[PDB]
Amino acid sequence: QVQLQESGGGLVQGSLRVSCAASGRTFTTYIMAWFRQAPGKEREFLAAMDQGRIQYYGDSVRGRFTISRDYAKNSVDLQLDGLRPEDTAVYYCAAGAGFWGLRTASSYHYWGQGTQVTVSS
Amino acid sequence: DVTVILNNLLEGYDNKLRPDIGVKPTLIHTDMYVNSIGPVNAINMEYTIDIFFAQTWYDRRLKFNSTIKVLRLNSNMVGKIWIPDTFFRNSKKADAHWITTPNRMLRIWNDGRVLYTLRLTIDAECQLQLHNFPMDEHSCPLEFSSYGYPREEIVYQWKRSSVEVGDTRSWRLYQFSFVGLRNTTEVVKTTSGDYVVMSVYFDLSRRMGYFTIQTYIPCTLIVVLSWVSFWINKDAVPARTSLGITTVLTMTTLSTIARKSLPKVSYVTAMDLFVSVCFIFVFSALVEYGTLHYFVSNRRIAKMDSYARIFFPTAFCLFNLVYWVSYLYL
Amino acid sequence: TTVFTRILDRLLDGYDNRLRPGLGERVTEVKTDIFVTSFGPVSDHDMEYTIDVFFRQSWKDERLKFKGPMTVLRLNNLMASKIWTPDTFFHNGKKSVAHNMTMPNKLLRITEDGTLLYTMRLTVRAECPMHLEDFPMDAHACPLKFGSYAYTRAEVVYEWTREPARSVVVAEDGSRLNQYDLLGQTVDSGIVQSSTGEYVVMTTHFHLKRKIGYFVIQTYLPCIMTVILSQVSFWLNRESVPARTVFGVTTVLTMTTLSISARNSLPKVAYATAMDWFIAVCYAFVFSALIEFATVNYFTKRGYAWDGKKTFNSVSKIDRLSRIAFPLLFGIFNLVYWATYLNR
Amino acid sequence: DNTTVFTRILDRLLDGYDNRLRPGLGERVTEVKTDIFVTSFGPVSDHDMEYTIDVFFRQSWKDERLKFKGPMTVLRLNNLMASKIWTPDTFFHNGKKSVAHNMTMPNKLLRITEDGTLLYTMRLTVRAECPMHLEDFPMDAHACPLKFGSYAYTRAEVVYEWTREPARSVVVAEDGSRLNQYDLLGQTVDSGIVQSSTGEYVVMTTHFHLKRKIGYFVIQTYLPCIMTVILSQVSFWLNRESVPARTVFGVTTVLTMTTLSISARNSLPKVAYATAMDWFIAVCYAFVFSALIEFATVNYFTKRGYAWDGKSKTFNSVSKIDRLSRIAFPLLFGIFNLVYWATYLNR
Amino acid sequence: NMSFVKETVDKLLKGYDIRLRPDFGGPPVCVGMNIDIASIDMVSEVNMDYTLTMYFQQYWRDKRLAYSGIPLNLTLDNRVADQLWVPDTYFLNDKKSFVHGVTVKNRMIRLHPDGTVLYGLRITTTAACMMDLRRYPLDEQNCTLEIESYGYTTDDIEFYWRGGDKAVTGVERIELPQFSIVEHRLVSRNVVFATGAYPRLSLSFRLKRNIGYFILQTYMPSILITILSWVSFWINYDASAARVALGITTVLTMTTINTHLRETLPKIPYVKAIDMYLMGCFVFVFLALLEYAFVNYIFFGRGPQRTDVNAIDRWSRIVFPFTFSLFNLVYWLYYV
Amino acid sequence: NMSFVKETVDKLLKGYDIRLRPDFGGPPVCVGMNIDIASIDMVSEVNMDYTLTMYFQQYWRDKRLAYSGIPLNLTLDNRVADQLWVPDTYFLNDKKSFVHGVTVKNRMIRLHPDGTVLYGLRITTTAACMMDLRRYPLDEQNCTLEIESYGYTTDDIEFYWRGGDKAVTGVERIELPQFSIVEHRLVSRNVVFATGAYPRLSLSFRLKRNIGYFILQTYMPSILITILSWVSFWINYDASAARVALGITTVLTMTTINTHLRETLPKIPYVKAIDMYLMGCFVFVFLALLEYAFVNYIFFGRGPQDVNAIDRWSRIVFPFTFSLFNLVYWLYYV
Ligand SMILES: *[C@@H]1O[C@H](CO)[C@@H](O[C@@H]2O[C@H](CO)[C@@H](O[C@@H]3O[C@H](CO[C@H]4O[C@H](CO)[C@@H](O)[C@H](O[C@H]5O[C@H](CO)[C@@H](O)[C@H](O)[C@@H]5O)[C@@H]4O)[C@@H](O)[C@H](O[C@H]4O[C@H](CO)[C@@H](O)[C@H](O)[C@@H]4O)[C@@H]3O)[C@H](O)[C@H]2NC(C)=O)[C@H](O)[C@H]1NC(C)=O
Ligand SMILES: CCCCCCCC(=O)OC[C@H](COP(=O)(O)O[C@@H]1[C@H](O)[C@H](O)[C@@H](OP(=O)(O)O)[C@H](OP(=O)(O)O)[C@H]1O)OC(=O)CCCCCCC
Ligand SMILES: *[C@@H]1O[C@H](CO)[C@@H](O[C@@H]2O[C@H](CO)[C@@H](O)[C@H](O)[C@H]2NC(C)=O)[C@H](O)[C@H]1NC(C)=O
Ligand SMILES: C=C(C)[C@@H]1[C@H]2OC(=O)[C@@H]1[C@]1(O)C[C@H]3O[C@]34C(=O)O[C@H]2[C@]14C
Repeated sequence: QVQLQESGGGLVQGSLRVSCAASGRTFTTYIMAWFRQAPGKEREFLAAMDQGRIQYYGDSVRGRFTISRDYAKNSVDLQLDGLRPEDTAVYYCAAGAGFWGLRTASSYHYWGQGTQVTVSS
Repeated sequence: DVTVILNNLLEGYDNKLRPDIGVKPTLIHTDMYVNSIGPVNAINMEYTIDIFFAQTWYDRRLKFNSTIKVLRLNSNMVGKIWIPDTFFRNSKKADAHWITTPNRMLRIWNDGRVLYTLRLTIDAECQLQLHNFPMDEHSCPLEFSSYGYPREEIVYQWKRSSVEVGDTRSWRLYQFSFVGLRNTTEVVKTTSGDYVVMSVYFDLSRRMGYFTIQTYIPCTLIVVLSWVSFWINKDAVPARTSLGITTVLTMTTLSTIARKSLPKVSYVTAMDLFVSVCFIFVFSALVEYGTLHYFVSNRRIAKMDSYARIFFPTAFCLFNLVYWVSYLYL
Repeated sequence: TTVFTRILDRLLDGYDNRLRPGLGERVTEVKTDIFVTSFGPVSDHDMEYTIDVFFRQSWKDERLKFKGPMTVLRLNNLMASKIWTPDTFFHNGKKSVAHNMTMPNKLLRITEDGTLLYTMRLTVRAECPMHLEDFPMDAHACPLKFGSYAYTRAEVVYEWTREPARSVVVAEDGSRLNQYDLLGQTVDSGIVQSSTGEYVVMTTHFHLKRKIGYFVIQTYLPCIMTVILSQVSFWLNRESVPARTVFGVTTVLTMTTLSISARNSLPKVAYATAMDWFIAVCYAFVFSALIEFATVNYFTKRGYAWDGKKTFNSVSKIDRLSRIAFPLLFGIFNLVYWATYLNR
Repeated sequence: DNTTVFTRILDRLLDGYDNRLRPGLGERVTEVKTDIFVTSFGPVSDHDMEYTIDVFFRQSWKDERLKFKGPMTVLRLNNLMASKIWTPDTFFHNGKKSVAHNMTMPNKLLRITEDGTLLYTMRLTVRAECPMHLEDFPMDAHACPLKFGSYAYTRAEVVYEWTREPARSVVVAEDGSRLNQYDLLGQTVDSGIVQSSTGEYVVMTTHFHLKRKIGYFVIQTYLPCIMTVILSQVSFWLNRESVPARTVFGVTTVLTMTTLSISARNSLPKVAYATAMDWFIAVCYAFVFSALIEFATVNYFTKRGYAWDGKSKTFNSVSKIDRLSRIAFPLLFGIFNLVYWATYLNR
Repeated sequence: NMSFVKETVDKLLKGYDIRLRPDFGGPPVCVGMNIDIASIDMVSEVNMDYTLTMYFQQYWRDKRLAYSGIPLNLTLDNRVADQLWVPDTYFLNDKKSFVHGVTVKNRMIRLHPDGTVLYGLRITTTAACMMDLRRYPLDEQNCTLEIESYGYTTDDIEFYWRGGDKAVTGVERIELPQFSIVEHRLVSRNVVFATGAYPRLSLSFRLKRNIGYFILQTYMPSILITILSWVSFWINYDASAARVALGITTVLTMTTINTHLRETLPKIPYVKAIDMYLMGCFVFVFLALLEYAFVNYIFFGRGPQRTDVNAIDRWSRIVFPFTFSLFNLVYWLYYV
Repeated sequence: NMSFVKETVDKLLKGYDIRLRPDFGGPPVCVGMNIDIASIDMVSEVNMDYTLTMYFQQYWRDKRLAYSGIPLNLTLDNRVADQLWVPDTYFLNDKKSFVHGVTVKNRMIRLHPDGTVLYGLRITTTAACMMDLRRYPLDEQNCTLEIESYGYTTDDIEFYWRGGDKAVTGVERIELPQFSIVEHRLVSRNVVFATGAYPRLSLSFRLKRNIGYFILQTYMPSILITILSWVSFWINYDASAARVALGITTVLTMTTINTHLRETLPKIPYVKAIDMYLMGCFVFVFLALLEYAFVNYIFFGRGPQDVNAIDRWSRIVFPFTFSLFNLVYWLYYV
């Protein structure tokens, strides 16, 4: 059974580092992404790193978040920096080959659980 | 001394201009030493050849008055002297050799005669007419002429020993045997002009030890193996049928080799005619028992086992009488 | 450094790379040396072999003398292409490669007396004339033949450097042979009298012998166990007419499958190899086992076998003698085969 | 007069021009706007995990040193001067062996406008590296990337863009499909950043979305393997006293599945796992294997040798292990086709 | 003689600029193409291309390269083409092409005294052509060769077939072992790209695939194997070890044909017309073996329970030749 | 400035001799290397080689290229590498290689103000490694990449891996189709040839072959064909047409497995671990048909002068011996 167990923090004023340790399948070939869902049911693309270490970013979080996969440990990270209360949402760790993908949730067939990042100014 | 000679020849020399450009055609005496004829490809209809290709022509701009009498040089002088644009007319992948140096040579005598020899591998083209396979002869050509200079400007001519052949048994001729050699001189007419075209023909017969024991000897023994059922009892139906349909399955298996080293030609070769008729005699042996089982048991004809013991070995030996005479002695 | 630049710039003054050293003086002596790093794969389908060498060659050039604080100066690319190098080519080479990664893999070292040292890393795809009549119990002598192209015996003369046998040396891990065994090399000097002059030729014969153990378990042992299995049907009762036919036709079909797969893993030579004389005779002992049954079935006279306790059949004396003669004449044939072709 | 002015403009552009250094080497970044016209999305090699693409690869950037004033507003250049003008070092991050065509002349054009804007196009054949996940073979779909960027110039030196909206930039020709195994469903254009050991580079990215057509594998692999399993179940309706016949019928269906397992195996690169066609062949090889073990159980409980003559001593009966296997084995193969063709036509 | 030719050729190259077209300020130069085809080498259905070796000639007039006093056509060495203006023509279908280089690079420059210039090239090109192989092996294919100028638009350069009926020669002498060239056409038109318009010429063949290979290797064995599966209807129904063994070997012989033709024929992974015939003949063999199990189940299975064994075999002697005859009737008229 | 940068670079290459090593009479130059592997493309057992695409990078200090005033690292064009001294490093394993030349030749020169120079190359090499395929397909493979200076000895040039063990990157991103990289290692040593003593760097992998491909194709049907040869033990001895047609078609199916795997597996002509299993399974298929003719000769040939006992004996021994043969096989090669 494939487990995308997420970790990291859950409350900050400040930087944060949300991680995602995978299990059951080597995802080196696959694209390991990060999404965002506020209350309102909108899966928003944040970051995705390909197998050739290519960092894609959504234009709302470009220059702020830093994705960094570790291929020996089969994990994807996300260095949250310059956080605002608009970034208070559930961060999903996705993994899968992007068919009609890299910006679309229907291309990611493996999913994380969820990590409530709460920012209160 | 020779530096003084070589720099006096190249001073004022124009390599763009043919020697005697407005006077007379430049006569070139070609020569060829065939190292090896490589594998004659039948699917691509190619053959590989490796030659030392020599050329002599008079260039009166390269006369020198000295006591050296010959200037034996490297390939460093080839790019400065006028060199004829001899191309091979039916080549597909022709290459010169470049290890360890450019393998060329250039000798200039004091009368203005220039020897130019270079080593070449030519992947030439010959349309193999694969009728009578594998009992056919071929004469694959190797044509060459100048590319831009017409008959009025460059004329080619063979020497005394025109095409010279080496040891003839270190060659890469798998399925062929070198049986002859022939040269000719012709003039083709293309759009740009008339060109003097040299041509060398290599006569190639077939060695036949492969196709006899892989196809011919197995396919004869299986038609004989289908005749085994005629001396087996009529009322033993699983044994007659097993000699029927498994003998067919082995004929279908040996139709693989019949078009193995061949292109997809759409005529019946001599190999394809033999495998087809050996398939028909194997086909007709099971149809013989299938009609004999119905016309006797399941309801003359009842003595058709007695007739098939005579008729099928006769018709197969009369086939090999017509086959092996028409494809060897006709 | 300017003194090192001034020696290199004032060395190519009046030098002409179109002229041999000692042109009107002497015969240029070139001492060649070969270090085989790896003796690569031998292609039966192309009659060739690959070899990766450090091709060394050394000669004296009095025009390149110098005086300075050094004794040997090392030159990578540019000055080595403005100096006379011998036009050494391989007589049986087909398409060989000088390696160009990351720079051209050449070195020209000039000593202070004029003795040059010019090495290169080549991958020579030379032609080995192989006669495969004894396949696979055969040996081959694959030659390297190299000499000059333009200069005859009166102009340049090749020799080996230290010793003939000690010159061509292979590496300790440069085997790279899947199905051959390099049984030592043998060198020799020679002279080819071509139609342009007489040329000095350095020869080097690599002695190769094909491994047998692959073709035994892929071709020989399945063909022996199929000839045996067609002869296993002689110890059956004569009344099992469907059972003894299925031994007959399918071992032909098994030998047909084994005859195709044993020939396509071999270059398409048009003569009978030593494996092809084994399979075709093994195809005949299988064929003769069912021609034997056609004679047994002709003299049967009744279509019922023996009970557990009316008359019955005999043990059919043609089958009694074929139990002895066919394992003997196939056992004699393997003693003739494996003593003829394991003799050469 | 026009042949005199035009040669003197091309002489004064390269006076003081150093092509070794970037336009604005210490001043600003070089925005190189790129553009791709795909003329043939060539044949994709499954056994090499690569594909081929023919592009007209366009580039546009501003160089201040190449300003001019003359009769015409745009110049055209021979490629001897295009090799003397600075050119961005675009390479393909997944290119294997790509070809810059030069028949009959080098297929490149460089166009200078009067304000300094350069337009530089070339005709290329790019053999790129497409990673494939063949766990669902042949009912799978994968996105083949075409990723390019600068080789030596980082984000602080050369930034790539697109000449328009990114979905409108990469254009595929309408007759330029040139695929026979796959089906080009459409492209996706994006842009990314690498973190190399040397520095951070801007990477333009185009993903081509391919779905394999499975009509060839149904006729060549699936339907003969289905009909061979249907054969080995049809021997259950034969009588139990056909001891040679149901033996001959049983093993020949195994050799037929052995023949079909070989030819289906050759049309696949050697992955380290079970493809979706390999889950089908190995289960279909089990229904044929288990159909002969059924007859080995029927033959163990036959007790007679003769069968029912048509005119009628005691006889045999049609066995319970035959009447169960007439129901069980066509059902378990029919349920398996419902599970197989709904799992893999959903993914 | 020699020095008077030498001074004029040095005068034609004196002050020459290779960056200018003929009549650079005014009218477009009219480049006339002329193709002599040596051979067509390998028409590949897998890679969807063909290899074309041809003599490629271009004629245009350049007023700078005009000379007087010489009544000859100056065939210069091919190295002067690196010092002249030659057109930038490319092939759009080109996957891989090269100019031959034995014994020299096979070009020619033939200057004429009225400025006319011949520029020949001996080119082996691999040109991409899309193939529709749904009617394999009974199909026809046009494969083209798109000749186009790369940089110059139709106001700077113009292309024309020189003698537009007979501008391309050597087509009727091509011997393809697998195809048959029906006709060739010459088209002169103008295309439009994003950078600008361009002139374009196109030679276009029409290959017709010959069928004598496929009748002898694919069809006529597959017919005779299906006829052998009909032998088990004139065999008595008690012969269980004969009607089964003839039927299950015949589905194996059809299988060894299909797995062999998957190997030797080019791998074209979609549904062709030879796939609809080999799978079609596989069914008539598959149904002839289901016929005996329908006979064996009625006589023995539903026999003691007490629908005629002779009547089902007599029905399959009539229908299975006739339905297979209707199979060849629908096949050989839809695809022909 | 931009016009000042041209005057800075033009006096670096004025009087610069590319034929001379840096410190040509002094100390040896220390070249530090760095490899970023893009992909290992294919690992071929027939040709005994592997294809390697990498970003090969070298750093060395050159005093003749020290520039002052400019506070930035001069990243020049790739064509200035033809006007500098670059090392003459090569690869001994190299069968065939090329620097990528689309859209330009993929080189780089990144000068530093102290004289440090980076020279990167995107190289697709086909490095040769020999394989011990006697345990195929249950084997581990060690394939290397030897990096050596061609002309310059260890008194002229000196190599080191820049970064230590973190020099070669990108190995963890490699997902080979039928292999699995266990561990890569970095070796620095000096090698003496007939001309001199040269410095050598070695990158070397450890490939472990995945086994799931060969179980479904080669092992599992070859097992199930041997089990179908055992079906001729639970059938009566009077069934002559049945017990032969099992074992005869069973030795034909073992032939069509072995001959068609010879056309499918890579051709390496010596005895592998998969050849001894397929020849080992062919004997149990061959002996199971010898079991019937030993039964058929006793009841009918030596009959009028036990039969159920031999069929009962072979139901136990041949499943036991084949399971014993798997216990010898799957412990010796695992
Ligand atoms: C294999 O497949 C290829 C690709 O499909 C086939 O190639 C095609 O061949 C046909 C001929 O069979 C070509 O059509 C011809 O095109 C020429 C060129 O026309 C151009 O130049 C004209 C001036 O010289 C100009 O008038 C044309 O403009 C008009 O036409 C276009 C449409 O074509 C229209 O949009 C414009 O508004 C104009 O009306 C154009 O710029 C043309 O001269 C030919 O016309 C002749 O034939 C037509 C009838 O077909 C007739 O009406 C005319 O009076 C005249 O007699 C003709 O249109 C076509 O261009 C080729 N396709 C491509 C992509 O180039 C090939 O034939 C196939 N092989 C084989 C062997 O069949
Ligand atoms: C490839 C071999 C080709 C052999 C071709 C041989 C062709 C040939 O002519 O064979 C004749 C005969 C075969 O007969 P075979 O022994 O098989 O059959 C018995 C024989 O016919 C007796 O005469 C019969 O008895 P009878 O009539 O009631 O008195 C007996 O009847 P029954 O008891 O069943 O009721 C038969 O079973 O063989 C020899 O004599 C020895 C030859 C040894 C040859 C050994 C060769 C290895
Ligand atoms: C190549 O052609 C030349 C010219 O025809 C041949 O030379 C002549 O050969 C004939 C005999 O065949 C002699 O009678 C003539 O005297 C030869 N003439 C000259 C000028 O030598 C030559 O034999 C041909 N070579 C081959 C191998 O056929
Ligand atoms: C080994 C094969 C090809 C098959 C097997 O079953 C078949 O149907 C094929 C057949 O050729 C035909 C029939 O004689 C057969 C037999 O008894 O089993 C075998 C025999 C020989």
